[PDB]
Amino acid sequence: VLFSTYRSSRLVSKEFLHGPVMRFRALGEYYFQRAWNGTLNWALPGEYRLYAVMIPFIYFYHRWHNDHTLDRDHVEKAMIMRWGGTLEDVRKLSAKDQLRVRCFTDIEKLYSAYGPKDTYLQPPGDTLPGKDFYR
Amino acid sequence: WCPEVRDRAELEVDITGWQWWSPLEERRLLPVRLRSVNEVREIMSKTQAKKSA
Amino acid sequence: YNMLVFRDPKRRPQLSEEERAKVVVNQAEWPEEFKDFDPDDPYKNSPEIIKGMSSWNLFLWGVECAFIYQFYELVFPKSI
Amino acid sequence: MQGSWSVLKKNCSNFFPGLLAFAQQTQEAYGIWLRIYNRQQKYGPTDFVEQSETFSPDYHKRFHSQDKNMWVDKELCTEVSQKEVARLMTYKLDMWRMAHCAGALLATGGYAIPFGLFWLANDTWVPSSFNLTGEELRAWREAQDLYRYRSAPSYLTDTKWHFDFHAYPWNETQERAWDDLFEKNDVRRDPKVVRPAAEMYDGFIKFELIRRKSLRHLCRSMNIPTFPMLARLCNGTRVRDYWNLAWCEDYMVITQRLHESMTDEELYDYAWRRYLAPYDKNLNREQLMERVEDYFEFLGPDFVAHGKAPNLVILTNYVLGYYNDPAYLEGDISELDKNDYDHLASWGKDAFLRRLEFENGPLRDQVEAHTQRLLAERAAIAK
Amino acid sequence: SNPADHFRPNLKALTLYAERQHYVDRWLHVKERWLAPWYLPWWSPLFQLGTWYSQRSRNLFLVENHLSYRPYKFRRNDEDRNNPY
Amino acid sequence: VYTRWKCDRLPVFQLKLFTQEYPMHAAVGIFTIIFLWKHMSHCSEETERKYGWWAGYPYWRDPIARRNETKYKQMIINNDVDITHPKWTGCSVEQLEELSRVV
Amino acid sequence: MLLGGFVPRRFSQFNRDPCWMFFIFSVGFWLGEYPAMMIKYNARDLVYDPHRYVWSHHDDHH
Amino acid sequence: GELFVRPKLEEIPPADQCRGFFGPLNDSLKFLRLLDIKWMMNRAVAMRREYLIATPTLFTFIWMFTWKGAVIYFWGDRAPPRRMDWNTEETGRLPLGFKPTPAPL
Amino acid sequence: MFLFFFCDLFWLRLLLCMYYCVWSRLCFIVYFNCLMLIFDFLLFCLFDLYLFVGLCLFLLLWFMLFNLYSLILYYCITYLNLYLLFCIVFLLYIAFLFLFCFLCDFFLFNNLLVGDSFMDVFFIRFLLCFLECFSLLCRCLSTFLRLFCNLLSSHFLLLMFFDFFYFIFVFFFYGVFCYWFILFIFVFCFCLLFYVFLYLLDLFAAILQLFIFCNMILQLIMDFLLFLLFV
Amino acid sequence: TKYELKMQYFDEWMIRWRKFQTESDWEIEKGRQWWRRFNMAVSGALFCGLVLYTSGTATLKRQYGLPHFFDIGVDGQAKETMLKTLTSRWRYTPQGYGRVLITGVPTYILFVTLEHYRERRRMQQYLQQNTVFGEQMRRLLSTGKIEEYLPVNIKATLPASQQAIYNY
Ligand SMILES: CCCCCCCCCCCCCCCCCC(=O)OC[C@H](COP(=O)([O-])OCC(O)COP(=O)([O-])OC[C@@H](COC(=O)CCCCCCCCCCCCCCCCC)OC(=O)CCCCCCCCCCCCCCCCC)OC(=O)CCCCCCCCCCCCCCCCC
Ligand SMILES: CCCCCCCCCCCCCCCCCC(=O)OC[C@H](COP(=O)([O-])OCC(O)COP(=O)([O-])OC[C@@H](COC(=O)CCCCCCCCCCCCCCCCC)OC(=O)CCCCCCCCCCCCCCCCC)OC(=O)CCCCCCCCCCCCCCCCC
Ligand SMILES: CCCCCCCCCCCCCCCCCC(=O)OC[C@H](COP(=O)([O-])OCC(O)COP(=O)([O-])OC[C@@H](COC(=O)CCCCCCCCCCCCCCCCC)OC(=O)CCCCCCCCCCCCCCCCC)OC(=O)CCCCCCCCCCCCCCCCC
Ligand SMILES: CCCCCCCCCCCCCCCCCC(=O)OC[C@H](COP(=O)([O-])OCC(O)COP(=O)([O-])OC[C@@H](COC(=O)CCCCCCCCCCCCCCCCC)OC(=O)CCCCCCCCCCCCCCCCC)OC(=O)CCCCCCCCCCCCCCCCC
Ligand SMILES: CCCCCCCCCCCCCCCCCC(=O)OC[C@H](COP(=O)([O-])OCC(O)COP(=O)([O-])OC[C@@H](COC(=O)CCCCCCCCCCCCCCCCC)OC(=O)CCCCCCCCCCCCCCCCC)OC(=O)CCCCCCCCCCCCCCCCC
Ligand SMILES: CCCCCCCCCCCCCCCCCC(=O)OC[C@H](COP(=O)([O-])OCC[N+](C)(C)C)OC(=O)CCCCCCCCCCCCCCCCC
Ligand SMILES: CCCCCCCC/C=C/CCCCCCCC(=O)OC[C@H](COP(=O)(O)OCCN)OC(=O)CCCCCCC/C=C/CCCCCCCC
Ligand SMILES: CCCCCCCCCCCCO[C@@H]1O[C@H](CO)[C@@H](O[C@H]2O[C@H](CO)[C@@H](O)[C@H](O)[C@H]2O)[C@H](O)[C@H]1O
Repeated sequence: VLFSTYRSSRLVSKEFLHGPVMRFRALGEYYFQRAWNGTLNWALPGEYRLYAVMIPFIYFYHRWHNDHTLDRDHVEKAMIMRWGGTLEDVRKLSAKDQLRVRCFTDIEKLYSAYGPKDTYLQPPGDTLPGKDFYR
Repeated sequence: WCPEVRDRAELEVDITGWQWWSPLEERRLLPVRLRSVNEVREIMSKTQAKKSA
Repeated sequence: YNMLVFRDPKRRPQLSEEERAKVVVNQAEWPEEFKDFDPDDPYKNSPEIIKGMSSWNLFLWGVECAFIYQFYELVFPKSI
Repeated sequence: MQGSWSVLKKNCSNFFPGLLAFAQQTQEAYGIWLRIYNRQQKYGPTDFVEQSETFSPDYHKRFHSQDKNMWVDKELCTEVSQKEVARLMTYKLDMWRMAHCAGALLATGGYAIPFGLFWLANDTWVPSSFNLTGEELRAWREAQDLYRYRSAPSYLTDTKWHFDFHAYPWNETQERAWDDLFEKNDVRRDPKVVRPAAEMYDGFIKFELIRRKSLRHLCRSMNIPTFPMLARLCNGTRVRDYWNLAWCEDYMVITQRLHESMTDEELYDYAWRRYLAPYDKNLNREQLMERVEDYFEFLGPDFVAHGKAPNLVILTNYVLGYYNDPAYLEGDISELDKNDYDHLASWGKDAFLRRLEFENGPLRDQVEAHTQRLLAERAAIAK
Repeated sequence: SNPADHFRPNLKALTLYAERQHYVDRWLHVKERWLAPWYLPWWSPLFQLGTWYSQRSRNLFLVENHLSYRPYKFRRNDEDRNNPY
Repeated sequence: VYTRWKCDRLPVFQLKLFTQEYPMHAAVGIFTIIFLWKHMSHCSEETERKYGWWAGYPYWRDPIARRNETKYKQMIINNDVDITHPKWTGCSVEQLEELSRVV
Repeated sequence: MLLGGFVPRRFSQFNRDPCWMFFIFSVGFWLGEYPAMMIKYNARDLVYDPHRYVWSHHDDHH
Repeated sequence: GELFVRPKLEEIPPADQCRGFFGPLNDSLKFLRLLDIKWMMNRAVAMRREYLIATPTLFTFIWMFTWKGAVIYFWGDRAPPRRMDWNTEETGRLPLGFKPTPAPL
Repeated sequence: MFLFFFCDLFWLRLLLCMYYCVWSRLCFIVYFNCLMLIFDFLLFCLFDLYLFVGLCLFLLLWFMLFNLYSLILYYCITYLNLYLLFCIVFLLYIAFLFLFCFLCDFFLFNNLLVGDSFMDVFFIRFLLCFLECFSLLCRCLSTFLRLFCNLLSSHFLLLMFFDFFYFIFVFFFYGVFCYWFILFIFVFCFCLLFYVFLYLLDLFAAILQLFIFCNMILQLIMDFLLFLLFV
Repeated sequence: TKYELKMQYFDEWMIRWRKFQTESDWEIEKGRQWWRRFNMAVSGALFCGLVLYTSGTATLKRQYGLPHFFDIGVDGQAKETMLKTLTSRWRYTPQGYGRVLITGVPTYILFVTLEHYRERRRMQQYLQQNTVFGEQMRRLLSTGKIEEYLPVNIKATLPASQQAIYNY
């Protein structure tokens, strides 16, 4: 009595936002409602252009998120640990120095398991600071 | 504008009848077709003979 | 033909050879887009979406976007 | 039927008088049922009295058998009259719904009150005794008929689809019977033509093998409460009891030809309890008599000869076919002159669509000939 | 290691902590508030559903007499195998 | 004609689907959810330090310590707890004053 | 399911459809980010961090 | 696989034909049929009541795979230690001079 | 502890809303066998043998939205945890098993006692019965483990190969201008071939593993189904 | 009276402060467990009896008729005796919801009543205890709130090697 269990109990008029809805449906139907767009379990459509458009967009937004939210944490951790262990110590550097450090971190990422191991293993006799430099 | 088909399909799906093929019913109804005039004459002759008997 | 894994669909013939030979071709009635139609290159005469915008131009645009993405910090670095 | 404030007020006003009437009907129906039960226990067959066990051949699950666990008391007229049987059936329905409501109340304590408010706002599940005037009774009957309309088509479609997808009729007569059994109520079905479907379905599924979902649909169509459904052998027992009483009354009427002497309103009620005559159809005595005679003919001579009715599943489908209204179609034919995809017109045709139109348009033959000739020339050049 | 780190959810937003005692007590208060009113008799199925299983579990816990030691469920450090405390 | 999926609203259809179509599955799902929240809903501080942070635990600021400090301060202030009570310290107030004067 | 759709015959036709225009732009981005990385990460003036041995992920995860 | 039909009363072999671990438990040994598990298994197989052997097993597995498995894993008692910390039964009692509150009345 | 996160399907949810506001036929189904259980006509089952269709379709859709799109770089399989897959398979498998057990038909388990009367009951038939009742739970565990590990291994391999490709492409492309350009060209062609092969293999295996994930459940269902013959 | 709502807090506190559980309280809990098991057994016996009484005549004949699994002779005698006893008099053999109600409602009522009264008995027992748990129970019933850390407030007895904390 309070709420209807049937979908037929309309809450708005039939013409409410008719124009925008029709434009949205026009966008949806032009490429999808076609004979050659035979989906495989609703997930893989048959239209080539759908792949061509969506794959780049998905990759772009995922990569942007990864670069500006996920890898940034590792980069900041490296900068903090290698240059004082505190955020203020890093901020004491100039923008150019931070750029140099971040690009070295990118170098390490690109090297990974096939790059030279001198990037993280200090050769004996090296004059550069060790692990106990800030301790 | 074809209500019978709509209702039957919706009801079949709503009662767990997902399949969209009915080979048995089609086999029963596949050869159905309107008869020729000669076939009608033969059937009418058969019916007349049956009624006379 | 193919472009990577994308294959161009081909219409199956419907007319028999006898019927086909009796067909008279009149390209004058055909649209200007499809004249001297070639199944191996049906879109050779198809109009460009944007006049003067070549495929190589878009490829170079993408390359420039990548270069910007990689080099912007080198010119306008920002502090942590 | 959806709940309404007017129905809520009606039921609230008549709540206590309705309860008192229900109690009086309970006493009367207990007397009638005591008589019937004593007669069954005394003169009933050994199998019926001992409740012989019938198990399904696949999972060996017990269920009532139509032949053994159902018995028609041909000599019940001596002890119990037809009107008493009808009263007992109506009280059984009302008592079932009231028992479900009382069980909910006991289970949930005082937290069922808002659900009671929802209950009283709809006439679907209120007892008939809550109506103290003709108009209220008419509205209540309309609600019951609406529920029957809501439920029956699903049951019919379930039965028909399962059979047609898992089996086919043996002979042409069975094919005709099966096809004509599930016709819409707008047309009249000949019981003689449709009867063989009973034997066919007995070959496919008897009442002892009825599935739980189909049972739920049937109970919905018979205005029998289904929540909590529980095991299939509870609502199955309810259905068996109701149809056994109905068959006893039908045998009494057929033997004594009571329906001819039965008045208009009583005849309409008799048909309604058989799920043959909806009240919203405003049927006259001629139509009611036609439908009742069709029902009796469908029962067949064997019903009178030995008290054996046709398959209960097919019988229920046949009777409920009267609630299978033709699919609604509203709107003038002129509406077919409009267009559905005008909003896409602004988009036009892309290169692929233009190519498809060119190849499969009126010039399709010319394009096909040109393409085939070009391909043949290229192949010849290659060789 | 680095390859293994790539298999983590990438849309973590917030983390909330709550001691078992606190929210268990709050749930008990809610249950008591809803099961207290007189119009819900103790013999009703709802009240028994609410109370009996919890009572049985707590009684089983109380009766427990184990010869071994069960370290505290909510220690600060449970990653050390040689330090149950 | 009436059909659950077409005529009923979404909550009603959901209830019907998980009560008269897949009731056992819903029951098992609720059972599993209860088990998960009863036995797999705790994480010690050491576990969080080892694996609970994307790039690693920032020991240089120890956020866990600040979180616990805020928790305990809020509890003490709201509940009016006398942290100087002998049970918390194991010694009398006078002994505490003597120790403060000593150290 | 890869049933149909516009398929450019060669590079020059990628401008005959907006979707393939976006696709070729994306391919240009993809392939051109590599030369940029070559130039940037093999530059003469690029210098390794002097404190690179102060800390590394290898000691952290170990 | 295929449908199962219960054997008729006349198709069931006599009990005396059943064999135990060593031999048939005929007269003077009938009461040993209760204790011989193999004899009971053979009798059930002969009477086509094979479920008596299979139903208890499968269910048991389920009971272990669902409820007792985790109960044992999370709340089970491990092996006792060599040096055992028994209870001195000194804790709990109220101290001397304490005035307990009165009971409800 | 309560962690608030979101699945990686928001864009796909938006696309589903955009493209499926209107009806469309479905004709290609990864696991089509869930719709055709009976192949010999006149056979019918009183058990709800078509109850698995909806769950099968939803699971296929969900796992395809996750796994197939995970090939795209940086795409995350949010559900990729061993015990979470265990929970999913537990739900499905145990739900169907309890559906069969709640039927309260003990004869349904007669086939568990493998073999014939001619084999020792205690020492042969009963042991094999124990082993088979163990094999049921092992089938559940195997389904979930296979689904987890195929994905994990494939994505580990893809990440490693992509790292190698990035390394050689970035830090050794200058060899094109040097006298040893032929070696670099050969290596680059090999890497491209391997890249294509890996992508094709992953695309095929992602769909095959779903075929098999649903086939195990359907096999569980079929192991307890009995068909009657129409007469 | 609803004792469970009061007793849940006390049980949780005892679990949290189970160290101060005297052997008397442990015996009380063991007795509660034993009485729960006894209530379950009697309720099951009642349910089985109601099921047997309402069973159909054919069902009883099938269950308590030939063949005999053991065929010792005592089994057949007992089955025949029970069958004759059940089939001699008239028995109300309902089916469906009726049998469900008849078999369950008595069982549920019996089990719930026994358990509720045993809970009341346990509450009384804890009230009569002279241990810290008894004092906590009395304080809970008086003030209506559970006083945590009560054992250390009133300085409940501790082992001789653990009285240092009280040294103040
Ligand atoms: C206080 C404690 C509470 C405990 C918790 C309870 C929780 C709620 C559960 C439900 C309890 C019952 C609710 C009241 C129902 C009304 C009475 C009744 O049975 O009506 C008949 C009717 C029987 O249905 P049927 O299908 O026709 O029966 C087929 C038989 O073949 C029928 O046989 P027949 O064909 O031969 O015909 C016989 C018929 C012939 O009679 C007639 O035709 C005349 C009419 C008679 C019936 C009248 C019913 C009137 C109902 C409405 C009452 C007024 C409501 C007013 C509401 C507003 C108030 C302001 O007479 C009968 O119907 C007799 C049935 C047999 C008796 C059943 C009662 C047993 C329990 C009572 C005794 C308890 C003793 C305790 C001892 C303790 C010792 C320690 O009841 C029903 O409709 C069935 C109940 C529907 C709801 C079911 C909900 C699930 C229940 C699960 C229970 C599981 C066990 C318990 C534990 C639960 C844990 C979760
Ligand atoms: C004084 C009176 C006299 C005395 C008392 C007498 C006795 C009375 C009691 C007995 C009455 C029985 C008859 C009742 C009939 C009416 C039933 C009914 O409800 O009909 C639908 C009824 C309308 O009926 P109708 O319009 O007449 O249509 C009937 C048709 O025939 C349509 O028919 P249909 O068949 O299509 O409808 C059926 C539908 C009925 O359902 C519905 O229609 C759904 C109703 C709810 C829809 C809610 C939609 C709105 C949601 C809003 C969400 C919140 C929004 C934001 C709010 C912000 C607020 C600030 O589906 C079902 O039946 C499904 C059944 C599901 C059963 C579930 C069983 C679970 C068992 C668990 C598993 C156990 C396994 C074993 C485990 C064993 C372990 C040992 O629905 C409503 O009226 C909706 C009411 C919505 C209220 C507002 C939203 C909820 C407010 C909650 C407030 C909470 C406050 C406290 C919060 C505390 C927080 C800490
Ligand atoms: C987009 C998101 C939207 C929002 C989503 C929200 C989230 C949902 C997520 C989860 C959804 C799925 C959950 C599934 C769970 C598993 C279900 C399952 O396994 O079911 C198997 C199975 C399926 O049922 P079925 O009998 O085969 O048929 C179900 C069909 O729906 C029958 O259909 P039908 O067409 O055949 O029948 C139609 C019609 C036919 O008409 C009738 O049957 C006549 C009228 C019957 C009235 C009821 C009679 C009841 C008799 C006694 C039943 C036994 C009681 C046992 C003792 C009490 C235990 C509590 O029946 C009705 O209209 C039924 C009306 C019921 C209305 C109540 C529905 C629930 C609405 C919410 C209210 C409670 C909110 C609590 C939480 C909030 C608190 C602040 O369940 C049963 O056997 C039923 C057992 C019911 C036992 C009682 C309920 C136990 C659960 C706890 C209750 C707590 C009450 C708290 C009160 C307030 C305290 C403050
Ligand atoms: C139809 C179903 C279809 C679907 C099935 C779906 C499931 C699939 C199957 C596999 C299972 C999957 C598991 C899923 C999760 C389910 C939940 C779960 O696992 O929870 C376990 C979980 C176990 O407890 P726990 O917390 O894990 O740890 C154990 C604690 O001790 C807990 O402490 P507590 O206080 O709760 O104690 C509970 C107690 C169980 O219940 C009790 O509290 C005590 C026992 C109650 C007895 C009930 C009545 C028995 C029958 C009476 C007679 C009837 C006939 C009357 C006529 C007689 C005429 C002469 O259990 C025990 O600790 C064992 C007690 C042993 C007592 C006997 C001592 C041994 C010596 C005496 C016997 C041997 C004599 C031979 C001597 C030699 C001669 C030569 O909870 C329970 O289930 C226990 C509480 C509930 C007990 C209910 C009692 C009533 C049982 C009636 C059954 C009747 C039907 C069975 C036969 C059917 C034949 C056709
Ligand atoms: C908030 C409340 C919470 C409540 C929780 C309690 C549970 C829920 C309560 C009830 C809920 C309502 C719905 C229940 C189901 C209704 C089913 C139905 O529709 O039946 C219709 C049916 C009526 O149809 P009918 O045509 O008259 O007859 C049926 C045909 O025979 C049918 O013919 P058929 O061809 O189908 O024949 C087959 C039929 C034949 O059976 C029957 O139909 C006969 C009736 C049942 C007999 C059951 C007893 C069998 C003998 C037991 C012997 C035990 C000895 C143990 C000795 C131990 C010594 C130490 O079925 C069977 O063969 C099944 C046999 C049972 C197998 C049990 C297997 C259990 C496995 C356990 C695994 C391990 C568990 C964990 C570990 C435990 C140990 C540590 O109803 C009945 O016959 C009886 C219904 C009884 C309903 C249950 C009553 C509940 C009472 C509860 C009292 C305690 C409350 C505690 C509350 C605690 C605080 C909250
Ligand atoms: C780094 C370490 C890694 C370790 C990994 C280990 C594997 C972890 C895998 C997790 C994911 C997969 C989970 C699958 C599901 C597992 C289920 C499981 O075992 O859970 C059991 C657990 C056991 O529960 P429990 O733990 O509360 O048991 C209590 C037992 N005592 C009191 C003795 C301690 O079940 C639950 O968690 C749910 C319980 C509530 C729901 C059931 C209530 C009804 C119970 C009926 C019987 C008893 C009452 C009487 C009858 C009814 C009366 C009304
Ligand atoms: C049931 C309330 C009893 C007490 C009276 C409270 C009156 C409060 C004042 C309300 C004024 C505004 C009313 C506007 C119309 C409301 C219409 C309505 O309820 O429709 C429900 C409608 C959905 O209907 P359908 O399911 O689509 O189909 C309905 C047909 N069966 O719900 C909505 O859209 C939400 C509308 C909310 C309106 C405000 C309701 C406020 C109720 C407050 C109750 C508590 C007491 C208030 C006392 C106030 C004293 C000054
Ligand atoms: C409807 C039934 C109503 C019954 C009402 C009461 C009937 C008369 C009393 C029955 C006997 C009670 O006697 C009962 O004996 C057992 C021992 O056997 C005691 O039990 C004691 O020893 C057992 C030994 O295993 C321990 O498990 C248990 O923890 C301990 O308390 C109970 O604490 C006592 O209550």
